Amino acid sequence: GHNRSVQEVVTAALQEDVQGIAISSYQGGHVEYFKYMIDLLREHGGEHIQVFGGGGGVIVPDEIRELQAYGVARIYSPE
Amino acid sequence: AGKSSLTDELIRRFRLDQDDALSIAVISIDPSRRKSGGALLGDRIRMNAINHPNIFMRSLATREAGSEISQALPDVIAACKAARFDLVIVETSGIGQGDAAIVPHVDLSLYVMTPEFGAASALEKIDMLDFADFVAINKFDRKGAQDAWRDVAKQVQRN
Amino acid sequence: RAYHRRVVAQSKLARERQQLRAAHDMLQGAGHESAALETLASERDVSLGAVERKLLAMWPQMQQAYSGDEYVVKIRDKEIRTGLISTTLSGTKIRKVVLPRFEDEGEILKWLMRENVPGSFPYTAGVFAFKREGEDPTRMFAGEGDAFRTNRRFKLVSEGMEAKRLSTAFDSVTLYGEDPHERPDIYGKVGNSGVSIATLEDMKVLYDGFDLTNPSTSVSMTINGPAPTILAMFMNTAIDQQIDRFRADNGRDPTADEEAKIRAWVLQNVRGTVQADILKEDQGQNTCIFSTEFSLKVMGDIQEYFVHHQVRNFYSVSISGYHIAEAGANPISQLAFTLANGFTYVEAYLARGMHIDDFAPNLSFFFSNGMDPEYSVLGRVARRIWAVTMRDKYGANDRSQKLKYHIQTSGRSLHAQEIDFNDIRTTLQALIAIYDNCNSLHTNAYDEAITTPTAESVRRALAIQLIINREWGVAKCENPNQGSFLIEELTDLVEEAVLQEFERIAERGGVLGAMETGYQRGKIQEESLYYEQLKHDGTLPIIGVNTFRNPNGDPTPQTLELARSSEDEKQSQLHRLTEFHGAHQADAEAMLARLRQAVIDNRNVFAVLMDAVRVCSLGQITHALFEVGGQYRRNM
Amino acid sequence: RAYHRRVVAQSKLARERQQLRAAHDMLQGAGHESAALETLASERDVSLGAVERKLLAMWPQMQQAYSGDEYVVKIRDKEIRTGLISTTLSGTKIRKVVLPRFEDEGEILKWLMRENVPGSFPYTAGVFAFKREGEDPTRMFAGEGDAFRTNRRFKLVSE
Amino acid sequence: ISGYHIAEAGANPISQLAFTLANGFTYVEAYLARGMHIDDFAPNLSFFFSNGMDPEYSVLGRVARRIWAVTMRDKYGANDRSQKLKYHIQTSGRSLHAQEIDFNDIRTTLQALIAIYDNCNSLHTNAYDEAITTPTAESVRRALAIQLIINREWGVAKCENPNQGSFLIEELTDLVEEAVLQEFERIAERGGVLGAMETGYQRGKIQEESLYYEQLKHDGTLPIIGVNTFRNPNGDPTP
Ligand SMILES: Nc1nc2c(ncn2[C@@H]2O[C@H](COP(=O)(O)OP(=O)(O)O)[C@@H](O)[C@H]2O)c(=O)[nH]1
Repeated sequence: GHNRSVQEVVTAALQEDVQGIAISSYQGGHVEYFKYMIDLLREHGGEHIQVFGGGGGVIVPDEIRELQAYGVARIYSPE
Repeated sequence: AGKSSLTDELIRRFRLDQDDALSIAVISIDPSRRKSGGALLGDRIRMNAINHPNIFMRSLATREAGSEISQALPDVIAACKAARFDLVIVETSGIGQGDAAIVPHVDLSLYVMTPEFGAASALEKIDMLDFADFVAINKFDRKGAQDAWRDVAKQVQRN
Repeated sequence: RAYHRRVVAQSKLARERQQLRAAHDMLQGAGHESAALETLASERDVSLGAVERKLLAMWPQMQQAYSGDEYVVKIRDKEIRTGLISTTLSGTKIRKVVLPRFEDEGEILKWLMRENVPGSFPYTAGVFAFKREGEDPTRMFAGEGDAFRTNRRFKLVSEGMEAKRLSTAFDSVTLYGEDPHERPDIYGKVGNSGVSIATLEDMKVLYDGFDLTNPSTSVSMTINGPAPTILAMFMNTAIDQQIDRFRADNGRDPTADEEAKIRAWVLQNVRGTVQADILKEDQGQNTCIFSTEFSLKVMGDIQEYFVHHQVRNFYSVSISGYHIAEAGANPISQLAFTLANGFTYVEAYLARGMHIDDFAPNLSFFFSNGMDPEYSVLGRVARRIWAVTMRDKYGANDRSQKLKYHIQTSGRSLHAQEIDFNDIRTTLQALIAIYDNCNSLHTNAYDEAITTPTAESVRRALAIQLIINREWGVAKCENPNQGSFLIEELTDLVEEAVLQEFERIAERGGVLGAMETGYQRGKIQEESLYYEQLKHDGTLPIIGVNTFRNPNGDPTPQTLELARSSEDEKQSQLHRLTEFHGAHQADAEAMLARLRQAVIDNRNVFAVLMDAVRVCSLGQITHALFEVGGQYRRNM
Repeated sequence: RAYHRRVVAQSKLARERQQLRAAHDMLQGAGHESAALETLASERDVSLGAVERKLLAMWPQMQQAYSGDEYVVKIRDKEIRTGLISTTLSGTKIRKVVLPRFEDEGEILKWLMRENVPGSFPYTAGVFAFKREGEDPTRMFAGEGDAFRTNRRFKLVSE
Repeated sequence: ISGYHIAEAGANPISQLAFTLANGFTYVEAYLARGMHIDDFAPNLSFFFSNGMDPEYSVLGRVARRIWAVTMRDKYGANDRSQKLKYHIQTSGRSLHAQEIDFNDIRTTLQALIAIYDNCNSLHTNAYDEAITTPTAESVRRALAIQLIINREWGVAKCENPNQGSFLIEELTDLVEEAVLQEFERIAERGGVLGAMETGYQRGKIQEESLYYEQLKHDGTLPIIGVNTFRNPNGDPTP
């Protein structure tokens, strides 16, 4: 479901030892959220999990590309 | 079905009464779509009452067309037991009316039957009557609840 | 339907009455006397109702009442006089109210039963007897970020003015009521687009130095989730300031008895309003943090305490429907759903062992008018359907029977594309709202709370309202009653449609049943999709979007928003929470346990809150409510 | 002023006519029948105007004239049909023209003598029978300077 | 038969209607006295007058319909097609003031709507300079679209007959009719319309009422939005 806690999300993922995390964040301000997700993931050696995002056209190509280089595989554009 | 909800209330009662002095390990089991081969393990969309490190939750699929379970159900139950946790809670997916596969590998089986069943005396032909611990019916928003309760009690007395 | 049936029957009765009377009046000129006609007339009169008979007899007095220049009515110990005549530029004298020229009795009875003069039963054409004079009580809204800057702005705008009316918009974190912490996720979006508060201390410091005891002042804050908790905060602050006042004037700890007397007096005298609602949020986003029934029961308990402590001036109930139309709901659907929600609240309050006559006049409604013709009569129906329900079904006070509403423009109609046309077409919206005896008019921009810091536009936003109410000529009238057919015809049709929709809602298995089944969400989604389909197709044209575009194109040069907050402010607020937390570590546990006991034992949760808020964190309160199971689950 | 005075007189006369009619109608149910009332009705009808009497007799035809969705009228050698129903987003059906819901003939007579539907005697509410459709003839006014410049502008505009 | 400039000078509404109809009837009688039959010219006369801010304009056209119609039936017995009267309505630029001209665009909408509700034969939405002495520009788009806005999309525009549901219409109609007839009586007693044109009775009446209006204007007892108050403290550069 939606509006779920970041700590809860990561802890539940470690509980189920899942392969990927899917997030749709069209509200904006996703930079700190995704950075926290990445740091928390790398905090406990769960790098095998894959990250993909979708937020519409909020992210400019340079910003989303920088976040991608930080470690998230992709963010799916609407257009 | 009947999972989660009653489990939610039970978990809240446990935490509120014992001050989270017990470590609960819960495993859910879900069916698999035979056609596309996929599945939808959507039962942790329910109660957020697993937010405690002392309490663990895990979801699994049937993986099988014949039974409701995987080939290692008792083995994974024992694996959950071996962690010296307080209690094991296991969900049991869904089949038609002839399944009792979980009993031979469980000590306590809490059974629940849906209110929307009507069937004035078809519970008799329903198999799982004298194979459980305690009856359970939800959704008393509809009428005839007293009548259904009385008939269930009478059938339990007979069996 | 029974009310209308009685109307038709007694109308036929009155037609028969005047028929026989004028019949004998003509016949007496013939000389031949057949007295059976008089017997039939007496029989007809006896079969007639009584109250309606008095109303019918009142007619010549009604005519002689409004014939003169000034209306006089001596009531209780006072006598209220007011002029009723105005002068045009050409010397033509205009009456503020115009009376029927009819003489046939049946029409008179029918019109008096359906459309009286305003200020009378059944209040079809407006509650107040006459329009209030000028000097609109337009609240000025401003709130964002910390308490210090907000108080600075409040002092900035409220300076040198007597009638003060402030509006508060908190931040989302407050609305969700989650305790802020080190996590940048919650720390990031905090403080922007609202005022963030955490404790009773910060709430008090927000409203520092402003006389909450001033009778001619109003404060209105918009939040629904934590509506109970913050309420106690407000109440406590309502105490605190005034007590400290005498602390400055007396310099000693007040006695317990005089303390209680002061609390009672200030509670009797304090004023405010919290635009709180439960049904709309649950229907609109599912972003509730609590169970619907849980919140409704809490609200009922709070109302119980308020009625028990007997405050007759402050209300916190706001039956609004703005977001429903904001998604794009159909007008009739919107009106029906709002009415159903209000009546459901009425029944719920009835269920808690409180009499009707103690809360009816404190209810309100908040909804928007669009471009469809139905809006032009919408308010009419709004008055009628409520009115009858209060008379025979429960028989509350006449003052309780009256219904008041709030009307706000609809920003969905005002699309950013070609923003200039939206301002012009908003006048069309405002005109019908004024025509319908508007009780309170807002002319707001797209964002309800100026999401971006607005500009000279507010001038324009205000100006139009003034332009209509102060100088527009026809506006000096108040009663479109005889001389515009569509009003009456659409009135009847819309009434029938809304009643049928009520029947549908009842048949779909209870209001809370529909809540569980998501009937309304699906209906709104379906109709909105149909609207957007017609929009992009143009089967219903819309000016200025699909046609008459500018060949020069629409570059639309603009900027998004300028609403930031310094990191230092956030750090300071964080350590303020830190200090207030570290102050009272032993105390909060006792209040938490007492809250557990009270909620388990079916008691007044608000009573426990009134004491806990002095010593307990808002976030700790939210987590305790979670622990008791108040969390809203995902039940889609 | 004389026209308004005639309006008043004939209105009260029509009141009298419908009065006597309904009076005899009610009298017929009691058993006693003294016929002087019918004589009064005859005298009033004789005193009643002629063209106005025809117009009043037209009233049921008027009611049917707007019952349906469209209206058709025969004139000269042809006939014309035009629709009169509109549909809202709410599905609320709206008639283009509404008629009075009165039943006592006095108000009806005054309404038919003062304000009819547009397109009828005395065209109080509007000369045209029904509103002309869209695409209004928006003229283009322009002219300044010499004849040549104006001709060039005119050629430019109407392409 | 135009009277637009009569109102442009600042005439009162009832006076404007009365003078216009007087001019029309004078032309009618002048043609009549020349041995020419009625049925050859009546449907061809046309009128041109504006609607201002006062409430009487909201019903003004109605009176113009009635007063003509009756006079054409009993007095001469022309054809019905001859009897029907056509009229033109244009926005009144006097109400619009150059100061804070941005507000004029907003306040023109009320003028437009009352004209539309009155089943106009035509509508003109025009800027200040009728000939556009300064060549007009982009703004005309706006002046057009509003008319379009009213006539193609606004639902209530599908109404054409407000006649049971607003008392003020009928009451003001009767009052305006009586006042106009009284003014007609005064004009007739003034020794013929030609005599009035000779002695300048109407010029004096118009001058007096215009001075009255300007006195009230600069006084502020009769408010006018956007001028006598609510002035911007930022000054009014208004380039
Ligand atoms: N109205 C109502 N609905 C309920 C109640 N309990 C559960 N539900 C909903 O009914 C749905 C049917 O669930 P079901 O498949 O029968 O068993 P479950 O999925 O384990 O809860 C659940 O998804 C719940 O969301 C109740 O007491 N009242």
